[PDB]
Order: sequence, then C-alpha cells, then structure tokens
Amino acid sequence: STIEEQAKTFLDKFNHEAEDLFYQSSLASWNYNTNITEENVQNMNNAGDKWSAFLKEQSTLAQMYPLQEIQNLTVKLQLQALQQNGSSVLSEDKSKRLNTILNTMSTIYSTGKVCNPDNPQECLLLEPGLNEIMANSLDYNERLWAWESWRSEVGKQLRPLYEEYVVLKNEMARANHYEDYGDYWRGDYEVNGVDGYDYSRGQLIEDVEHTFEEIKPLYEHLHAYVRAKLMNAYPSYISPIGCLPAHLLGDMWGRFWTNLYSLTVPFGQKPNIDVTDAMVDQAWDAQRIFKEAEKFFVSVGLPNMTQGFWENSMLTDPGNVQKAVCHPTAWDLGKGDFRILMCTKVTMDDFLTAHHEMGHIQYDMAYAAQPFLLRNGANEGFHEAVGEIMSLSAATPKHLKSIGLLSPDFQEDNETEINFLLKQALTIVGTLPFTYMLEKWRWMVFKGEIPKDQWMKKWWEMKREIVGVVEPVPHDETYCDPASLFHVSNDYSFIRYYTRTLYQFQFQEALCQAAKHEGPLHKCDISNSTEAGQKLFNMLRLGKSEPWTLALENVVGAKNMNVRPLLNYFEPLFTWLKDQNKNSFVGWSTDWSPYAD
Amino acid sequence: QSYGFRPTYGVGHQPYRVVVLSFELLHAPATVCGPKKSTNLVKNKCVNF
Ligand SMILES: *[C@@H]1O[C@H](CO)[C@@H](O)[C@H](O)[C@H]1NC(C)=O
Ligand SMILES: *[C@@H]1O[C@H](CO)[C@@H](O)[C@H](O)[C@H]1NC(C)=O
Ligand SMILES: *[C@@H]1O[C@H](CO)[C@@H](O)[C@H](O)[C@H]1NC(C)=O
Ligand SMILES: *[C@@H]1O[C@H](CO)[C@@H](O)[C@H](O)[C@H]1NC(C)=O
Ligand SMILES: [Cl-]
Ligand SMILES: [Zn+2]
Repeated sequence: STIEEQAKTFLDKFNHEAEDLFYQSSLASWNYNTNITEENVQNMNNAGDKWSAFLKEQSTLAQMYPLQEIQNLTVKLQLQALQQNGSSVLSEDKSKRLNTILNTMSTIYSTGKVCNPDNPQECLLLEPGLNEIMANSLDYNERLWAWESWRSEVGKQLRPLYEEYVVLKNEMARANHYEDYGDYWRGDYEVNGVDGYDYSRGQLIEDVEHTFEEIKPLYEHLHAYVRAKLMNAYPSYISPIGCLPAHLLGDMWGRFWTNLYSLTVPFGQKPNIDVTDAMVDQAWDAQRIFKEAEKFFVSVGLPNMTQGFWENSMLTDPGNVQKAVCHPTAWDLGKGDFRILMCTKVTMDDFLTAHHEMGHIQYDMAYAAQPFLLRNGANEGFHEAVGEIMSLSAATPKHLKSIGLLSPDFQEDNETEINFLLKQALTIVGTLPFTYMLEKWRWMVFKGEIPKDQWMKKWWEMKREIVGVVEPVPHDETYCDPASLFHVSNDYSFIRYYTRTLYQFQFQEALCQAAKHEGPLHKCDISNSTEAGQKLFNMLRLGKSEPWTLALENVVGAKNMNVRPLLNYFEPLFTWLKDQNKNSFVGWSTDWSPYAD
Repeated sequence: QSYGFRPTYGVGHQPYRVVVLSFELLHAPATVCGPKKSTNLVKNKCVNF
C-alpha cells in the first residue's frame, strides 16, 4: 500500500544482508590485525570494498523512497543515516579530486619526517622520534627545534591543499543542506521528531561556549600554577605574566599536558599510585586481569561474559611469528561475536585500558537487539565515556583495597589526593581548552568567516587568549600549524573529547548518587552497587535508537550538559590552587612572546 | 529458504533433531502394546501371577 511497509521491508532486507557483510568484514579485519600478512591485507581490502559497494547500492535503492512523514523513530533515522552519502553527493570528477586531496594530506602527515640539520640522511618520523624526544628530552632548545621542524617541514606542502579541502567540504555540506562541514558534523547531535526534547544545531555552540566560560577559571588557575612551576624550572624562558611557549605544555601541539606532571607534582617525595610490583609478586597474568574485570562488572550489576569471547579473543602478546598492532581494540563482529585485541603487560596502564576495552565490549553488547543502523551510540562520545568512567571507578585505591591489589596501609592523605587530582587535570582537564580552541578554529574556518591570508593570523591571537599560549617562532602564511594534528589530517572530528569528558563526569556523578556514596567524588566506587549498574545499563541498551538527551536524562536527570560534576570533583583542587596562587598573577598576557624582547 | 548450520553459533542456533508421537486413545482394537518389562518367574510360592 503506502511507503511505510515498503521501507520496513527494505530495511529488513538491508539488515539481513548487512549483518553477514559486516560479519565478513570484521572477520577479515580481525584476521589481518592479529596476523600481518599480505593476503590478510588483501582480504581486508576486499571486504571493505564490498561493504562500501553494498552501502552505495543500498543508498541508491533508498533514494527513490520519499521523505514524506514517517515517525516510527527507527525507519526515519535509518534512512537519514543512509542518505548522507557525503563524498558521492557531488559529481564523480569532484569525488575523485577530493579523494586525491584527502590522500594528499594523509600521506603528507604520515610522512612528514624531519631530518637533523647536522645529518641529512638521519630523519625521524612522528613516531617514535618526536614522541620520545617530547616525552623524555626536557631540554628547551631541543623541544623548540622539534616543534619548529614539525610545524615547518609539513605545513608548507599542506596550506593550499587544506584550503581546497575546506572548500570541498563546504561544497559537500551545502549540497546536503548544511551551512558548512561543521554543520554536517553537528547533524549527528541534531535532535528532532520528539516533543519537549528538541535540540538545535546552534544549541551545541551555545552550550559549548557556556560550559567553557564556566571552566575558564579552572584553566586559568591550572595554567598559572604550571607557569609558576616551569618558571621555577626555567627562569629565563617564561614571563611571570606572559603565555607559556607551545613546546612547554607537555606535548608538541597542546593536546595533553601529562609530561608536565613530573615537573609540576606538589609533593614528589610521596609515593605515586603504582601497584605493578604487587601484581608481579602475586604471580598475576593477563587472564587473571580479565577475570577480575569481569568479576568487578558482575559486582556493579553486569552479567558474566559468554564462552565465545574467551575462546576467540586474544588477551596477550602473540609475538612476531604473526605480527599484530598492539593498540587495544574491540570488535562487535556481528552475529553475537565479540572480541578484543590487547598485548597485555603486568601494568596499571594495561589494567585501566583492559577495563575500557571489556566494558566497551559490554556497552556494544547492550544494544545487541537494535538493528544494524542503530548499532551505534546516541552521540559520538558515549562509548569512550563508558570506558573512561569504568577506568576511573576501577582506579580508585579502595577498589584495589577490596580485592587486595595493594597493601591496606596506603593511608590516603590530602597530598596523594591532590596529586591524583592534578594528574587528572593535566590528563583530562588539560585537553578541554585546547580541544575547544581547535574545534572553534575549525568551525570558524569552515563557516567562511576567517580569510585565508589571516587564518593563523586569528589562531595565534586566540591561542594567546583561549589556550593562553604564544607561538615561539613567527610563521608566515605558508606554514599550516593549526592543521598539524592527527584528527585534522585523518578526516575525523575533535569535539568528541570535550563531549566525552562532560558526559563521563555526569555519568560518574549519577552512578555515585545511585550508589549511596558519601564523601569526595574521587573516593567513589560503584562496586557491589547493582542499582547504579542497572540505571546506567538503561542508557547503554538504548543506543542511538533514541535521542541522546533522553538517554542522558535516563541516568543523570539533566536535559542539558553542565559542569557542576566537574566542580564537585575538582573542588579540593580549586581550593589548593587558590591557596597557592595568592602571590602570583592570575591570567596570561597576549603581548609577551619569546621571539620579541 | 537456505537452512544451513554452523558450529560457531551459540545456544539457540545449533541444529536440533526433534521427533513427535501421535497417539489415539479412542476405543478400538489394540495393536501396539507394552511388555511391562519383566519379572523373575517364581515357583512353588503363593504369588500374584
Ligand atoms: C596468517 O597469514 C598467513 C598468510 O596470509 C596464513 O598462511 C596463515 O594461515 C595465517 N594464520 C592463521 C592462524 O590463519
Ligand atoms: C515501529 O516499528 C516497529 C517495527 O515494526 C514496531 O514494532 C513498532 O511498534 C513501531 N512503533 C510504533 C509507535 O508504531
Ligand atoms: C555465567 O553465569 C551463569 C549463571 O549461573 C552460569 O550458568 C554460567 O556458567 C556463567 N558463565 C561462565 C562463562 O562462567
Ligand atoms: C563486594 O562484595 C564482595 C562479596 O560480597 C566482597 O568480597 C567485596 O569485598 C565487596 N567490595 C566492597 C568494595 O565492599
Ligand atoms: Cl597549532
Ligand atoms: Zn572501547
């Protein structure tokens, strides 16, 4: 009769074929990543190409289906996701051109090697050369030279290519009814078809600006403390009121400030949270780590894992006989096949990452009943949020006390708590302002308000304002520093970290309130709290089948994002920083720069 | 429709063999009867044969 049952039956067929197709693709990917051989690469390529061809076929088939007005909450969302083809909405020639330009900056960023001036034949890639130099060599001159080399050797070849990339992305967005490619990425967060819970695309900008405005004093105090500590370390390289150099942030771009902690620890003589020797003494192995993690999720209210995972997954290093990329990854292969790759050592890093991986598998399992196009999170920042909240909950020392992973005489004190909060701030909080700066710059560039000849002529001003960092070496328009990161050069979004951090803090506060936790938020554990586990699993099972705000309210009860859990969690850090910064200037000065005296 | 099977599939998808029994208790001449297993044949003792 009408188009309702027509679309229903077409989507049933699409689900039936896509389950098997993604099953084959994921099986090939798992074979490749666990076994680095040319045949495995060819199999992965064939599987991916076949899946892309089938997606093209399904989009073509669904194109004749009229938009009309259908509000089943599944079929409309599925056809909307299938319709946004993107690269294929323009002509074939323009698609080939954008593929060429995409591979252009991809290869340029991958092979942006820098060679030492004293030895032309000695060249280093981004890994492990620049990473090791950044994380180990604390010399000011070497870090500055590495920053200069990385942002000089690569940006010149990228500037006009990124110009054409921005133009083409704007073209694709405008052809698909988005004002800019930024609006295309907003469309994921767009909420419509529900009464009383609608979310506008400008509401994202409004909420982001409001949240960053509230966060600004926290970043100001943290940056002032870092400036004071590094000026104590570097008397003649940092102004008392000026902005910190780009290479004195703990990394190369400003993404994470972890390496500053060793130079900015309040009490370094006190021990740091590390129980590697404990698991070494107890003769632990990675299978025991996974068993303990499954037991912990049983305690918090999750059912145990099936035998298929333990028969199929790999939980340790397979050696070089069949090579494997040891980046810990999860797979929902389809047809109830769940797996994880991880080269597990007896470490706390591996412990936390393993909780992320297996709780991330559990999150994937939560929406098993949802159809194929609904086998995803409500927004781009829920799976990482679940992983991070599980890591934070399992990282609490009391959680280790119950299972005997550390000596009970640790005697949690104020100094250790402040050290842990500072590590969190320089690891989790330390990325929020930089992420906001980069995402705002990308938004304003895509929207067309930033002239090309002035692109960085805006960035390095706002860097003196938002991030509070002044460029150490002047650059002309040839260089392309703002686009010298992984996300921009690999065609991925960047707001996911900010959204994930906000969501993870809200989720942790909700679980703690549902767990009858008393005291500071950082000393909160969800173990043996099935109520909070089920309350969060209510969100987990929803997936993307429903708008993200309803899922958010289902656990926290708040329809809009807010930073109140951030204040509740970091209040001791706020008080300590305010007490310490009584005789130091708060804020950064835009006029100061190392290269001008 | 194709009705194949695989061993990787979990509980609920592995193939099962099922058989049925149709009876009739309507009053009719009896054909299929049970032997009521067996008992040892006692002798020279008042019993219930
Ligand atoms: C690994 O790959 C090689 C070549 O592609 C293949 O011969 C071998 O069987 C693979 N290993 C496994 C366990 O399948
Ligand atoms: C939406 O479609 C599904 C699939 O047929 C159906 O089970 C459900 O009842 C529909 N919802 C409404 C509100 O009709
Ligand atoms: C999971 O728990 C159920 C409940 O008793 C049990 O029957 C099953 O054997 C458990 N599975 C594993 C792999 O331990
Ligand atoms: C949770 O309960 C188990 C069993 O009742 C117990 O062994 C464990 O110590 C408890 N953990 C906490 C943090 O109370
Ligand atoms: Cl930059
Ligand atoms: Zn994960």
